[PDB]
Amino acid sequence: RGLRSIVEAALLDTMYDLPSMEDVEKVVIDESVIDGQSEPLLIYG
Amino acid sequence: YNHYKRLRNGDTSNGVELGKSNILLIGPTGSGKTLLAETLARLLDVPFTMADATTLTEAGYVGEDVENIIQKLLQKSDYDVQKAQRGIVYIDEIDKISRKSDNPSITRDVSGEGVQQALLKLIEGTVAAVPPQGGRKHPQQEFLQVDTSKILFICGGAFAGLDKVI
Amino acid sequence: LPTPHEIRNHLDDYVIGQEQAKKVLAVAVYNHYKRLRNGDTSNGVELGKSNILLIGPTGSGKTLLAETLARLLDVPFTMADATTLTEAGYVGEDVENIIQKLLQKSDYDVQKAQRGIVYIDEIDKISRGEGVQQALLKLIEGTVAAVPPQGGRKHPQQEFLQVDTSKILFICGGAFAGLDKVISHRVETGSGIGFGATVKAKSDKASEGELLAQVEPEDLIKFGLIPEFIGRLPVVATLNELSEEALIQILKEPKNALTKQYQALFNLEGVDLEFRDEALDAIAKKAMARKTGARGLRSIVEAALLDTMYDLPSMEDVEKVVIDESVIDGQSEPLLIY
Amino acid sequence: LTEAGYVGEDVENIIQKLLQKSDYDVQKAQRGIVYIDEIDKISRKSDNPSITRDVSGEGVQQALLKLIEGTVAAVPPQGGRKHPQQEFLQVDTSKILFICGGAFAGLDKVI
Amino acid sequence: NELSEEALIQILKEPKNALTKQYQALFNLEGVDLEFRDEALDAIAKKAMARKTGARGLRSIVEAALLDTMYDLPSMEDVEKVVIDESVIDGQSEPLLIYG
Amino acid sequence: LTEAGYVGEDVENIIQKLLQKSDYDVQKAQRGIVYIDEIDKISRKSDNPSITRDVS
Amino acid sequence: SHRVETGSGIGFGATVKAKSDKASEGELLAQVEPEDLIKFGLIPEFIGRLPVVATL
Amino acid sequence: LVPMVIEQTSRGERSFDIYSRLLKERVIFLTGQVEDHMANLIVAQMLFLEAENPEKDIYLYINSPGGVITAGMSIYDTMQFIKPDVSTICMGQAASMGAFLLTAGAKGKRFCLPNSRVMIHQPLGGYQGQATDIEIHAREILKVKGRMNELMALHTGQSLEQIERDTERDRFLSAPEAVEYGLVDSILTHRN
Amino acid sequence: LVPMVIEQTSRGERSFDIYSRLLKERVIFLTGQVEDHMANLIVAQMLFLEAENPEKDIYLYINSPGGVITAGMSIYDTMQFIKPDVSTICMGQAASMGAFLLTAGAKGKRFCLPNSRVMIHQPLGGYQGQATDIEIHAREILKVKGRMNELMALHTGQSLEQIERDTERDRFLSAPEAVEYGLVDSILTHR
Ligand SMILES: Nc1ncnc2c1ncn2[C@@H]1O[C@H](COP(=O)(O)OP(=O)(O)O)[C@@H](O)[C@H]1O
Ligand SMILES: Nc1ncnc2c1ncn2[C@@H]1O[C@H](COP(=O)(O)OP(=O)(O)O)[C@@H](O)[C@H]1O
Repeated sequence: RGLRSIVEAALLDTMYDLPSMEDVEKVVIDESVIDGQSEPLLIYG
Repeated sequence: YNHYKRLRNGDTSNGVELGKSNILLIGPTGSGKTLLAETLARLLDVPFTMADATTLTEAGYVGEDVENIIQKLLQKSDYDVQKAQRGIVYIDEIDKISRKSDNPSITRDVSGEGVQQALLKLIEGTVAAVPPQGGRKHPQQEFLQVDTSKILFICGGAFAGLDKVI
Repeated sequence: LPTPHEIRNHLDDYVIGQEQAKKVLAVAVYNHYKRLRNGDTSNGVELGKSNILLIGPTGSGKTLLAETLARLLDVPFTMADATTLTEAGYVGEDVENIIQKLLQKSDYDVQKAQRGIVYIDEIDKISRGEGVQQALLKLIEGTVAAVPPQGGRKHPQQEFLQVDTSKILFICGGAFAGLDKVISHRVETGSGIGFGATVKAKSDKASEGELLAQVEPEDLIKFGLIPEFIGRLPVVATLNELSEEALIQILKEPKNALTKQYQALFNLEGVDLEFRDEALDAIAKKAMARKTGARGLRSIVEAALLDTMYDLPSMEDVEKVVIDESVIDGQSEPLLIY
Repeated sequence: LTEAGYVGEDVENIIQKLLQKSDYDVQKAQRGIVYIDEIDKISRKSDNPSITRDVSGEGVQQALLKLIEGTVAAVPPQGGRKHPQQEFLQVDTSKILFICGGAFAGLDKVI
Repeated sequence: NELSEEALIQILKEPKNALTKQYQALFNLEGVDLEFRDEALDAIAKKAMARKTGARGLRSIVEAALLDTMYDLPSMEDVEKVVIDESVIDGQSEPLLIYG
Repeated sequence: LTEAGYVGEDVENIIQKLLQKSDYDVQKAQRGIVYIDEIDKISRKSDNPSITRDVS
Repeated sequence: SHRVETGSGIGFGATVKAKSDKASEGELLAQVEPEDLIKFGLIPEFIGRLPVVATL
Repeated sequence: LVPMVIEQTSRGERSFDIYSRLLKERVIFLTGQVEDHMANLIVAQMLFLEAENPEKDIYLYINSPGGVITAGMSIYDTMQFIKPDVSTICMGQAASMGAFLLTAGAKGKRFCLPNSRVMIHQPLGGYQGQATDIEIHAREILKVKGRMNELMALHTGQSLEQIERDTERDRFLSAPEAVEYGLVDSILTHRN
Repeated sequence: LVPMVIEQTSRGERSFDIYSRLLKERVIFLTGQVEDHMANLIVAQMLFLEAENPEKDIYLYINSPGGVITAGMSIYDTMQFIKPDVSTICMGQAASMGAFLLTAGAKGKRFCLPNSRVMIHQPLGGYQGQATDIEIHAREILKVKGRMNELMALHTGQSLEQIERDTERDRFLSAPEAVEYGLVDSILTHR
């Protein structure tokens, strides 16, 4: 059950702003996003 | 937003079964924890209710039962279990349920640890026998099978002293 | 919807010596009725309920102030006691039962029942059960409680009447005897044992009137009240005390005065009654020593008039009856006029 | 679950839940499977004398002692349609498999 | 996070169901306008912080400050608007009343 | 006496009993007297888990 | 009794109350008040509606 | 050692010392050689009782052979200052200082047991040094003698001249004789 | 054996010794010969009370036949250093050091019981050793004498010359005499 907390925290800000964004065809998550130093990459079509 | 998506995705065309994630609002008293819950009922389409954990007690005792939480949610839902299953719940004063310290549990704490043990199955999702209205659990057949698998829970409390632990 | 000043005038007829408290209740009740009267709520802003907190000594008129307001503005009135609900077992059933009692006088009408004025007393006793306060604050803040429809052998959950408590005015009266010491410590010198301390414990408590008027949330939390409960009681009304002279006024000045009640009973019998001023001080002095306030007045007068009430109907030729201080003591017999 | 004669739910209610899946068919229910979660919760609190009756604890275990091995449980015929003439259904749990499960917190200290 | 003195001032006017707007509407229906000066809002927040009551305490502070006017305003006439300032909070000066 | 709708009794029957004694005359019935003996036996008690409800 | 019992002192000049003259039901029920009746279980409103009290 | 006792209250059983338990009932024990340390303890007890109930009386049990005048005089001023009356009971004996405190009690409340012995004498002291210093201390002790005799006469009611002659040397007074002299009012022979 | 007193409040009941119960009311007891250990204890009470409330007055009951001068100065400096006004009440007697602390109390808050005896004298000291060391110690005690007389004159209000002649030898004083001299402000005869 701890896994759900880690994933939700990482994608918390992303999901908040993802609907407003336009033509977001794909999203990529890497180790840099888990610790928090980096932000998930957003690909625009 | 995710909750509405899960209800919107109730069809579940894909084999994957969307999971449920609960919220735990920890903040000092007077910070608007209760206000946040009240400000959602205005816009919330699904049934929403508020309760108090202090009143709740372990089953088999004179205090209360955790199943009564669903009764309040049924009042707003017109006692319709179909739509009540897609509701949201808020539990206040959850901090009082915590064990204090160095307890052997010989006393069989009811106000504390007992309440947590009963909520476990409730939060993750289990069928619950809910009386019609203003009734207590008994051998009578006056019960309503309600499923809490899709019912979100938001336990909010002021964990006084937690800062010292941190 | 009478103005607060008009409401105070009605209270002055039945209650005397608590003019300051009447002002607080008159303005507070006026706002509550004004919100109900202004049910249109055209502007988006939502009006918030204001709950009063009465702090006064025993037999000071807290309960009388509750029903007097309801008599002026016809609304159902119910009374409850914190000691009754301190069981801490299935508190939800008793709190909603209070609304059931109110509905009995409101013809089981949700709209009319919502305008009722609820009163509670002895709130200091629960302050220290902490758990019971957790349930009480929900009732004051506002909660929907289901009640059965006008009794009946049984009814389904659908027929159950749900009444919102947000529109009901709650008055949590109480008598905090030990709070005066807490206020003196915070406001006055923090010395009570030494040579320079003030130990003038004459029981007059004249300072208690103005001392309790300085009540703040700090003194309440020291008493044991939780901050959340205090926040739901923004308005505070404080009664100082009922003096010996004040009791004499209560005996005759009120409209439904105690003396008038007995005087009428004797008048229909065929003999008038006269209450000398000397007898009034004797009755007032006894009430002060007993510490019952105005409550003891009824018992003291009834006992004094019990002997005459037994023999006066059988007796005849008694043109008039008079009472004096000697009769109150019990050594003397009420004077009879022929 | 709690000991009999108390506000809490009785042990026999478990059979009622199993009769809802089998359309209240005793034959199909007698051969059914059962899973009892949170079994660790019903445990004596390291007090063998048990001064105060542990209806929620030790009491539940005693009630289940004869159910697991087999007992003629009594339940309402069809969801209590009408309380008169109950004619409680007789169900034997001698052939009903039971799978209890729970997280025994603190058992490592004992072992 | 815990509320700060600056936040308390915002809560008095910024919210849609702000405490100040509640009393303003209560007076507007009667026909008398109501206005609160920024000097008074700061003093109100300081009292709550001084007493540690928090956001809930704001209702009690406003009630005491307007207790005198609310009692006499319905009976009084020719009162077009009421002005409140920091002087009202401490109790040294009664709330200013505008006559039409 | 017990709560209404229960097997024990109904409080309202006390008035009906008074009528039988007075031959159902509303006029003289209102002038009757009632004596409720054993009033202390209905004293409020705390809730019991085993009991379904405290009718008395 | 718990409300009106003064208590027994310990000093030389105090008043000692022996069990012989401790108290009795007579002269004790006469001092009944509504607060004590509420503890027994009677509703406060019920007591208020009964001003006359005949104590045997 | 001191035996503990149990006091029953609404909260539940409570444990109290034998002396502390009696202190709750406004009873103070004056025992042993009067000194500065014990006197401040008695003074603290008096002030504490005054706050709890200034109307109720205080009972001082005196059983001691006397002591310092300065320490004993701090108790006398405390008794007269506080509003509640201080009842004085003589147990066993009451010497020079014990007798001054005994007679200093509230009028009508001073008591003495039948076998108690009350002894009164004049102040005694000494100094070593130069003649100039001796004169200073000699004048001081003489003033104290007049001060103590003046107060003793006020409470007992006897003239200052009689007190001076009687206290010139050790004088032992029985419980009945003390009543006539005025040091006490009544004798507690048996409980009534 | 100090007795135990129970303080009852809404929160609960607490048991305290007689001395600790009075400390809550800002009452400090000065008893016996002044010394470093007892003086340190009194100083700790003043600082503790200052932290609880720096505005409420502190009471000091003085009953002591003097003591070490160095220990006394610590108490005197502490009283003046802290903001709260330290009241002084003379019980029984107040010798040289006790009198200095008595008169050191806040102006208008110095009291004495009617039968109290106040005695003031010059410092006492002695040294054994070489003549050179004697002059060093002799100069030190004389500076302390002049310093103490200056402070006593300031609080009492009397002239320095008058204080020198009066303090040359033991001078026993009574409560009324102390009022006119300036050591105290008023007498607490009754409540
Ligand atoms: N930012 C805010 N704006 C408005 N009200 C607030 C705010 N923060 C707190 N409050 C007040 O807090 C109360 C609701 O939360 P509260 O009851 O204190 O929570 P809890 O019961 O969890 O301590 C109300 O009085 C509400 O007005
Ligand atoms: N000013 C007054 N005029 C007439 N009757 C009074 C007055 N003040 C008190 N009483 C009577 O005495 C009672 C006092 O007790 P009550 O108001 O019930 O308060 P409490 O419950 O604190 O004793 C009133 O209810 C009323 O019967």
